[PDB]
Amino acid sequence: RFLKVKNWETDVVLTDTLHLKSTLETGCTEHICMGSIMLPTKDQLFPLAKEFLDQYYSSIKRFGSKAHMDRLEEVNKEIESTSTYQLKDTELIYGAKHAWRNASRCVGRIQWSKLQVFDARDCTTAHGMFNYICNHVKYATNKGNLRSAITIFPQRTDGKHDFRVWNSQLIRYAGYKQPDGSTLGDPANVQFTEICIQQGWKAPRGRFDVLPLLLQANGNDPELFQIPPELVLEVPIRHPKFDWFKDLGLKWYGLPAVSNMLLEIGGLEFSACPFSGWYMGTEIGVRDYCDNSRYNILEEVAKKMDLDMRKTSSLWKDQALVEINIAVLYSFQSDKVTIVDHHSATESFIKHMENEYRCRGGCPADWVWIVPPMSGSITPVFHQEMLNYRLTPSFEYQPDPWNTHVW
Amino acid sequence: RFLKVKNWETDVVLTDTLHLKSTLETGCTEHICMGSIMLPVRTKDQLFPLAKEFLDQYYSSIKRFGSKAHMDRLEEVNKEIESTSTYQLKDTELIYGAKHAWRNASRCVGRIQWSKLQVFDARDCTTAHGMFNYICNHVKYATNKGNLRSAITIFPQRTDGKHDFRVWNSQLIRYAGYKQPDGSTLGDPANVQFTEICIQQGWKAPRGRFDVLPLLLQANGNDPELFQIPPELVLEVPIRHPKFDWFKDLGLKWYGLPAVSNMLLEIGGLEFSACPFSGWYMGTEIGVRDYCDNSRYNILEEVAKKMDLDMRKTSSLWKDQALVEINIAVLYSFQSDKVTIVDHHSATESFIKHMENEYRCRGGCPADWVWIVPPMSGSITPVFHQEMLNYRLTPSFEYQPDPWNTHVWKG
Ligand code: HEM
Ligand code: HEM
Ligand SMILES: Cc1ccncc1CCCNCc1ccc2ccc(N)nc2c1
Ligand SMILES: Cc1ccncc1CCCNCc1ccc2ccc(N)nc2c1
Ligand SMILES: C[C@H](O)[C@H](O)[C@H]1CNc2nc(N)[nH]c(=O)c2N1
Ligand SMILES: C[C@H](O)[C@H](O)[C@H]1CNc2nc(N)[nH]c(=O)c2N1
Ligand SMILES: OC[C@@H](O)[C@@H](O)[C@H](O)[C@H](O)CO
Ligand SMILES: OC[C@@H](O)[C@@H](O)[C@H](O)[C@H](O)CO
Ligand SMILES: [Zn+2]
Repeated sequence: RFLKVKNWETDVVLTDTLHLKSTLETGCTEHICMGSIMLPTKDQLFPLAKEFLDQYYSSIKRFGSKAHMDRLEEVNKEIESTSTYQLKDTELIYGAKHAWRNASRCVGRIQWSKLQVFDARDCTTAHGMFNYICNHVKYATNKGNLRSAITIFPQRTDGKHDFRVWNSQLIRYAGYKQPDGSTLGDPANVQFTEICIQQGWKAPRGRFDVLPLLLQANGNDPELFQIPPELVLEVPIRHPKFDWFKDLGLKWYGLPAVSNMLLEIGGLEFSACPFSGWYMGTEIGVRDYCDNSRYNILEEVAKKMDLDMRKTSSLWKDQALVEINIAVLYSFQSDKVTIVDHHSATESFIKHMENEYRCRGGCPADWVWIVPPMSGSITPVFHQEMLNYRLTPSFEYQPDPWNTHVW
Repeated sequence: RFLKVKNWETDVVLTDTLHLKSTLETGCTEHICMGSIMLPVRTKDQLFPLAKEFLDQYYSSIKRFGSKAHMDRLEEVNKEIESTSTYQLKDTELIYGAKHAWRNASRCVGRIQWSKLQVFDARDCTTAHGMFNYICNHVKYATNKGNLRSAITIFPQRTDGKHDFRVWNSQLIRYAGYKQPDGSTLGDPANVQFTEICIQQGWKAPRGRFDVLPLLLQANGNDPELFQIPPELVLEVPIRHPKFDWFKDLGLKWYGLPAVSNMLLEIGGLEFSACPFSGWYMGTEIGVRDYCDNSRYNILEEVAKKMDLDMRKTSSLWKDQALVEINIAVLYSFQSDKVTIVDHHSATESFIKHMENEYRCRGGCPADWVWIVPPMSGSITPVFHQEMLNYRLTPSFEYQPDPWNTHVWKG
């Protein structure tokens, strides 16, 4: 019931007690581990509010204070009457920061306390959401000196008045299925792109077209908006040694801004809460560029390098992979856009993990997601045992709005 | 109950029913996943259902379930258990059991080969000298002048737990490690403790960087005895690089035969505490883990210097770059010397095909993603994108405590 994690490279053992606070279910059982699976009322509400308010008030050294008891009383009174309750600004900020802190799949959590929270609960329309999102993008981008931020739209009421950003990220490239059978652009984004077109987006049918925003306010029908091109910082990708690399025509955007997750705080649900940090290089160079179902550029790069691609054992894929990732890091650095390499990031996570065990009694972490998609065991996280469990406040997945939307 | 797994690269969805036959626990609960944790005397009481479960599986597999032979065998085993408190497997049952322990090993990426396993029955062995002879024969058979053949040698099962057969080595062939007074380590740091034990037991150590350790063998619960594997039986491969001529001057080599000797084999409730087995290497085991783990030979820097990479900032990916070149060299050297080896691309590709075949023919394939995904270039191999279900089936290979921690010394 008191759990130990070992690092097999350093022999450092840490003891976890934080897991006992856990409330949500993992998907695993005593008979089966599902660690590698990607997606495993007033009565409901008050214990959740109470649980949250208790940790909030404990965080500010006022547990068992009159202010705590008063707040609990007021929220309770508000739940009985209104069926829901409104978070104080202090509580919302605490909750958002803690959702990030609790994100067991996030390697960048050493940064968790430095998050700019934009309260957009006064938003009523999709043009309003657009304005808030442009402001987030500009603030977060900061001319390449990225700053973590989240923008929080009104909370779910009855489920028929949901605010939703339909895009999976604020900035992402379109995908088009060709008659020649191939895929133009980002294969990941074909279905959403088509939905943009149905709703009226006039597509330029390129390889790197920044998608428009599809914004849904108050459970109303979603509307299209285009982000000002001047607010979308992008980076042409070149290699510090291969002069030919720029001829590949590759580029990526600076700001990773995830917009399809659900933020849960004190039982309240925020279905539209786009957030952003900065990239770890492997997200672009390994996954975006080299996944077979993404831009899948390994073959092309390999050929330009004149590698022996006859046999797997020449490790031509591995060689090309490293070079692509060198170029990504080189390009962002050269243009002064914040990025972190997988070595620095994982090294930071180990130190964060040790802080959290020391100061909080643990750190929920999903090894399958924390270990980078290249060079796993030369990063320190590979050798670090981790316990995965679900704490609240949390970021959750939610269904894509189109499957759900009553048009 | 049906469980689905999805491959996120192909959208292929598989359905698992085999997990229903799982009996043993994982370590996980509905509240916590322990998927990344490395390590999360039996009564006639518990023993007969274990034997019966196993014999039902064996007899089903030979399409003789419910036959007179099946029924008679159950009866024979029950009587043997109640009268002798244990039982003896038939040779056929032993071979089936050893093959299935491998088939069931959720951490093994090489399972496409599971049905091709040479089983050596060493249950008639009584002394450490006898174990040494059996082990030499295994090494020579398995090595096959570089054309490696998978094999397992099985020593007598546990009785009261006081007469255990044990191989004290973690692998039959492994390099010594020596802690120096200045805190540095010579040879393989992973083997320092075992090396000290051997030296204490009387081994005269050459004290080099690649000294093949002696076997330390325990028969019938007696104190272990030292033996040296004939050097002519130990196939080694000097590591060189196909493009970089300076690589040979690093002085690296490795042995051809990975032969794990510290696991426990469980079949039908019986426990085989000494069951050395061997296959062949996947390149990354040597080139990534043995060579580049900080706690092992740790050669990344020296290689990176020799390549003259920019080593002032990690963002140059100098470590990733040297890592690939080292792994190219390992594959190149083994192939050049005609010693069986498999690269991580081929191995993971084969594993996916194996897994899909197992889903169709068996209803599942327990697999530990944490261990199946190779320690370099993870997502450019197909296993990274494959959802897997981990659960425990028997027969199985299990961990057991190191014998020096439990052994009662006779003196
Ligand atoms: C500031 C620099 C940050 C870095 C370097 C970073 C790094 C990462 C990486 C590499 C992943 C894996 C993503 C993938 O493979 O698709 C991830 C996941 C995640 N991050 Fe962070 N992150 C940062 C900031 C943030 C912030 C500000 C938040 C929220 C406020 C956050 C919340 C999450 C969540 C919820 C996941 C899991 C996503 C999922 O399950 O799909 N991250 N992070
Ligand atoms: C024939 C070629 C084989 C290949 C290429 C192969 C590959 C591998 C690899 C790369 C690992 C991970 C090892 C580590 O990281 O420590 C592994 C684990 C394992 N293998 Fe295989 N293997 C082969 C044959 C066998 C055989 C013949 C057996 C048993 C009869 C076996 C049983 C196991 C077991 C039980 C594990 C888990 C070990 C542990 O948990 O420490 N393998 N295999
Ligand atoms: C879960 C799933 C299922 C199907 N397809 C794709 C996915 C991947 C989900 C994408 N998550 C991307 C993400 C989320 C948060 C991030 C935060 C910071 C950062 N640098 N990158 C992030 C990247
Ligand atoms: C259990 C543990 C804990 C910490 N460090 C190390 C370990 C032991 C990991 C050793 N696994 C070795 C192993 C086992 C079976 C194999 C079969 C084939 C093969 N090529 N290699 C294998 C390699
Ligand atoms: C099947 C497996 O769970 C899936 O491929 C996971 C593996 N680890 C990952 N890790 C990260 N960071 N991101 C991912 O999308 C994935 N995908
Ligand atoms: C902590 C973590 O479970 C540990 O480092 C594991 C990770 N995956 C592994 N995978 C393999 N094949 N071999 C290993 O030794 C390990 N070590
Ligand atoms: O084309 C639509 C997809 O990009 C979308 O469904 C995402 O994959 C989904 O939101 C998961 O991130
Ligand atoms: O020096 C002894 C080690 O080799 C030994 O303890 C192994 O790590 C152990 O047997 C697990 O393989
Ligand atoms: Zn689990």
